[PDB]
Amino acid sequence: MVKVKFKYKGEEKEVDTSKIKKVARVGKMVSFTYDDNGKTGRGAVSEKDAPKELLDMLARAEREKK
Repeated sequence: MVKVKFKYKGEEKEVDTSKIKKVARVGKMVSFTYDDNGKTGRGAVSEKDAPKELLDMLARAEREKK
């Protein structure tokens, strides 16, 4: 039951992992881009506050990059 619970426009918003385009990483937060259709959906959530689901999508990027 663990999924991305990022904060959109100052409010909790949930999005299926199936609608995930790119999961980038800036400083101490996670700036990913999900497919909301209407536009380039962008979500931001603290890495320590990142749900297992989204936290696993980062481990495959901070091992051969960072």
